[PDB]
Amino acid sequence: SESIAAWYDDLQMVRGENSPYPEYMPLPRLLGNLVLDGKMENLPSDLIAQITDAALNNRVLPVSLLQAALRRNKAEQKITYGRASLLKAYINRAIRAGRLKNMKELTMGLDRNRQD
Amino acid sequence: TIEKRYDFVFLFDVQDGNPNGDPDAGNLPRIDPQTGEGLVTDVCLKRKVRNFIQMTQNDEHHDIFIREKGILNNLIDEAHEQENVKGKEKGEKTEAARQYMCSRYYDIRTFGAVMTTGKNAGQVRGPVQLTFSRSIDPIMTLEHSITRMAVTNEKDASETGDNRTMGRKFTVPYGLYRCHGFISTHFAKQTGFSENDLELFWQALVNMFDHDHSAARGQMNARGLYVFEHSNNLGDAPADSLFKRIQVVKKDGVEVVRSFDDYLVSVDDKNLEETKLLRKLGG
Amino acid sequence: TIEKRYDFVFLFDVQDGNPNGDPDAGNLPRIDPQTGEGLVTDVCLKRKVRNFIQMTQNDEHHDIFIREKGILNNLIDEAHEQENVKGKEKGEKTEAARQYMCSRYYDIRTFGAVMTTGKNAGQVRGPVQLTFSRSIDPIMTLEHSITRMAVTNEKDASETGDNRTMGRKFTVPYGLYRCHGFISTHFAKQTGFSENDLELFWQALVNMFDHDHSAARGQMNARGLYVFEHSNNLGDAPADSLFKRIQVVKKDGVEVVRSFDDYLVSVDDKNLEETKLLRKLGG
Amino acid sequence: TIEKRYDFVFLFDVQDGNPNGDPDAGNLPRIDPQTGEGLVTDVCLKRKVRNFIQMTQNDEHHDIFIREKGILNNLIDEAHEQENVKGKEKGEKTEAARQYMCSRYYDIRTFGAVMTTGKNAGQVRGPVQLTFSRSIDPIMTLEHSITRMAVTNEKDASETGDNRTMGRKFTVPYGLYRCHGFISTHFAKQTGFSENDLELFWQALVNMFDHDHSAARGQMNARGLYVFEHSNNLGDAPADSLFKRIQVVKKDGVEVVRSFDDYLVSVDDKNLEETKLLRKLGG
Amino acid sequence: GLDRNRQDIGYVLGRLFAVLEKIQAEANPGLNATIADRYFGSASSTPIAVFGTLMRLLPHHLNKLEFEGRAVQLQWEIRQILEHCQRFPNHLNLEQQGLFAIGYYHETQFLFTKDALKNLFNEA
Amino acid sequence: GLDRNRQDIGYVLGRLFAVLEKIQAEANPGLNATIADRYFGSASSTPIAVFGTLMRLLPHHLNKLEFEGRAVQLQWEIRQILEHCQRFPNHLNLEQQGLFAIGYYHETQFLFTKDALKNLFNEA
Amino acid sequence: GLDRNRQDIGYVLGRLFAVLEKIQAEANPGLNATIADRYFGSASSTPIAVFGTLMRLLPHHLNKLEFEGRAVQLQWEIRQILEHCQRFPNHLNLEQQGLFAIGYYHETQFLFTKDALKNLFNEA
DNA sequence: TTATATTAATATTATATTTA
Repeated sequence: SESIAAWYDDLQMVRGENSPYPEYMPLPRLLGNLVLDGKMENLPSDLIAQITDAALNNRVLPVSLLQAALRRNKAEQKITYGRASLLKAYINRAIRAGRLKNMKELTMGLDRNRQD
Repeated sequence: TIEKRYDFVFLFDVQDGNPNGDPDAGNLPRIDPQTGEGLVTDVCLKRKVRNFIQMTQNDEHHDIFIREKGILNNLIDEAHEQENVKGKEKGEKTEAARQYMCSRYYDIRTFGAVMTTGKNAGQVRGPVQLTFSRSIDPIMTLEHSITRMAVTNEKDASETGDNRTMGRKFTVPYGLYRCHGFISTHFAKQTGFSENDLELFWQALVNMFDHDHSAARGQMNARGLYVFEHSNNLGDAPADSLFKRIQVVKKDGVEVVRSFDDYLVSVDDKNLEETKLLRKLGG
Repeated sequence: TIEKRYDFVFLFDVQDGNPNGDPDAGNLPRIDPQTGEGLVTDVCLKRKVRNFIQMTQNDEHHDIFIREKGILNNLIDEAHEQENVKGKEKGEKTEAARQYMCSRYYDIRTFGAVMTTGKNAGQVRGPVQLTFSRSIDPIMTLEHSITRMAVTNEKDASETGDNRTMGRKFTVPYGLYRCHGFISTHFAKQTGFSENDLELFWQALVNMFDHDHSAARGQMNARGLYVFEHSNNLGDAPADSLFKRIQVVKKDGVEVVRSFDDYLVSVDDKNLEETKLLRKLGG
Repeated sequence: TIEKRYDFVFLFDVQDGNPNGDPDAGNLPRIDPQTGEGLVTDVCLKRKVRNFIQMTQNDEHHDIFIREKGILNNLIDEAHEQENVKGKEKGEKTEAARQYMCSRYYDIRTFGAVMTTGKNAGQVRGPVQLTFSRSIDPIMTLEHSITRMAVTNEKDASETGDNRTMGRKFTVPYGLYRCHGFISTHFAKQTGFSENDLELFWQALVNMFDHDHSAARGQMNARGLYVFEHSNNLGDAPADSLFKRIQVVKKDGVEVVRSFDDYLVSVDDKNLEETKLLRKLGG
Repeated sequence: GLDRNRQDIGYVLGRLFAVLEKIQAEANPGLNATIADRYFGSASSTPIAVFGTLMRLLPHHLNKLEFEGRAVQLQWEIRQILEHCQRFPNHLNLEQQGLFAIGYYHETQFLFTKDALKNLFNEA
Repeated sequence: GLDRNRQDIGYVLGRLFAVLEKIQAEANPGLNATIADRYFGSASSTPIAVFGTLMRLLPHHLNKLEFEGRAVQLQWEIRQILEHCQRFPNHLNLEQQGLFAIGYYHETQFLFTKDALKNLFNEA
Repeated sequence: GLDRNRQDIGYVLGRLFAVLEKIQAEANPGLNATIADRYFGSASSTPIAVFGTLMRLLPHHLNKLEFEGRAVQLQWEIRQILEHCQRFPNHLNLEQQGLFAIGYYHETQFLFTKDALKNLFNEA
């Protein structure tokens, strides 16, 4: 579990009370925040088939999440938990891989700091 | 089809208005942020040329692939209800559909169109490719807060009788946007885009702002259309070595512009005549 | 519908008053920053026209999208209670509602309306498109501090020995705003904006300042309405080359303007006679 | 209400006094910078009208929206405690309160009143709009530095020799200010501004300067009130073309004005009789 | 988070507007439409439009300030800001467009941090 | 942050008004309505309106100045300012509108910087 | 910053009053109420009122000037000013209202610039 | 889906140029 734990701990994101979002958010429903409108068109080679490999193995989430999650952020004009959480996972693992050098890893909570 | 390749510099300005609002940015005009210079999407001018052709032509072979109730797959499926319903063998059915959509729709014949969508009508590149229009100088988007003495649905109606929804009207107090464009001959061969369709496009570029007026545009004009018509189907000269002939600068002592009379548009047709024409269609 | 494309310079001055209150982001006369030239939003003059039509017509087929009690979605959902109750098949239901409130609202026929709000009733392009009226010379806004002998709120600061609420009455000592406007026949096809609607619009531009008077705006007048009636639906000549005909300058030696007698409105109808009619309606 | 649109050139004069002190410029009479011509605010004359009506009426239907102890929200809340305490359905509760004002307050019937403040009592435009009354020729503000032989406070110099707080009594040595006023029936019918109310306004203009006498403004006189009565709700002539009929100029060879006899008020009713009536109430 | 010596005309004007509204909101704290609510839209974009009128309007707020020394406190930092403002720019640059909002909220923080203005004044 | 040789008529008038109020506020420091509180609104916009009266009013403040040499100090910089003022403009330009407030607070800083006027006078 | 040939009657009268007070303040430098302190208010507005009396009063200051050649120095520039004054205007125009204060301080600078009057006299 | 009530607030500076 140390790779799925790290997947669901890099993916941890804030939830209020009675948040309709699961504590650990399912990958298909998580990747469904990257998809056009429903999770089947998320690219079965750099995405659903590679996020899972980047999740099952604690590898670095592909840039195609920033790219896709950002695409949906400004395309759905909102950041669903699942795009915030998935971006938190990407950026946390980009930091941890030294792929995002200066930045420091995100936390669950709002960082009333972070200067970024 | 056309047998010359054209590279045109289309200087068009906005005097008091939103040339092309950025939906990403409220509706405030598109701007090259790190230089503040305004932007007007290529699709914006292609749209106003579409509006111009839809305005003037009013005839088949120059339709526009069109306005709001313009479900594009409806037009595309009209293509597949043609001489090529079955007789064109799905492989080249889409190619015959391209040839149709190019024949009927001047939008498609002139600009391209992604029509691979319904009863797939192929994928037209479009000989005419306007670029983005980056204003010569930073547009100083004014963002004129306005008022309305009326509201919308009686959910934003005031708890008193005083309904009002001030809202915002972004205007460029002046911006001389400069749109580089390319009439590529190789794709004119694909779409059948002819010198008649091209003269239609030049008229459209010159007159596309006299007709597409909004409370948003305020006043936009076509300050110049310098068309570099190459001798070859190929390019006689590199396109940007031409576009640098149309050097548009703010004049000598203007802190920032407020009219076309604040820009000097120096056209350098000195040596391009190597084999090649420059026709000042708009300016 | 109209069949000739009018492009009009509508010069209007403000003798001493706040022409267009101001940006609402501020309330000192709406200025162009760089030039200091006053601005009057196109919507301000459109509202002067709307108020003029509202007082004058007081008629069906000339309603307005009215003042305070003006929940617009009320007037839009009212359009969905006609021949197009629902039998107009939402696609063209909004178009039928759009035609209904074009016909009904002189506002919408003349100037557009974003009616896509309530029971969505289409958007109207508004044949008549005034632009931001920008004063010929920098308005030298006076910003007269006035007083009130009466405090408004029973606040903490409504003190013992006097209730005063100084307040400020911004005023343009004089400014000859210039409103280029465009009447597009193509978009008057989409509203039924008629030659009579357009004569009402001219009557409005001429007479609408004599009726929309206020303490804030002082005295404000239609100093000129030089319309260019193109011979055809298209543009007989580029709009700005026509608005350059109505060249307004300060007179010979007036450093600052105090009245319309401080403004040479030079007008040359020399070559527009080609196919334009320079109808000098307002002056 | 009233059925004729009026436009009145109200010439008044200040003999030796501060016609309208500028709070921005001490108590100096408001000057027009560019020409030195004195300005009397919209609201200076409007307040003289209010004070006259306060004097002469002392009844309901002519309350004044009033002086020092004039918390306006108090009067506005008093409107919401009427026949419309709860029966008027907040949307039109403000309209009913606005009508209660435009019944009670000759102020609000005649001049508008911004009453959107308290329990919102609407927003009255008020028919009679007086413009900034600009003096005919440059007021030579005389900046009379006066002495007072008693200090006000125990200030930094209430010392041995004497107590003195000189200060200045700015006086226009004479200035024939020229207010322009517009009475629009279209806003009378909104505020119930009656013809009797208009006669109160005329008596008010011609007599308000016999009563708002002050040490500050010395002697002030309604020196002429030339009212153009259009036949219609709409105006027979443009308001300014009417106001140019009352042209006021220095007399034959007066370098500067020290009396009304230095001013020639030439009315021009030769052609206004189209259907209008120039009627000289004050001169 | 306030660069008191930024010299970025947008940022110094934002700071200036922040102190202007601080004075207005200390002149009469019960205020329907502060200059943020009525002037900010152009102060951020057309500083010449308002900032002239904002300082017609400023000495009167300084008068209305109940604590007469607080008026000196705030006027002093208006001057501290305006040393960095050689001119109210006609139209704020887009960089400066944003830096005006930056300045408004930076200087607003600096004013609503407890001792900052009263301290920083006393080192002058 | 004071361009003593700016020549921008708005800026020189702002400087002039700053020194005028400095004198008024040194004439009698306990002052209900300084010329900022009563004249600034038009001094910033209509300099001809007040600035005539501001200098009816100026020699009397120079008299009321307790330190008779301080009167020379401030009158000297009034003259230094007014060399740059060939005329009180009828209406301050909008650029100049803002530059008047700039001048008021620039010159007010220059006056409330400790030794500046007394120094800068001694280099004349 | 002095247009010695301005011809603006307000400006030439301001210059004239500046030299008049220069003479008064060189006649007896220890002076409670210079003509700025007693006459300027109307000299700036009603030049006929004082400027008649200012020149009853002028030859006596020229006498009281300790350096008898300094009297010629200052009287010469009074004449230089008064060439531009065809008449003391009844009431100074408002433009001229302000230009009088301009002239007072321009010519006062010209007099308190070290060698200016003694030089400029020697080119006559 | 949720949440939804006011921080900060008391004085800078302040003494004479020019005068054959």
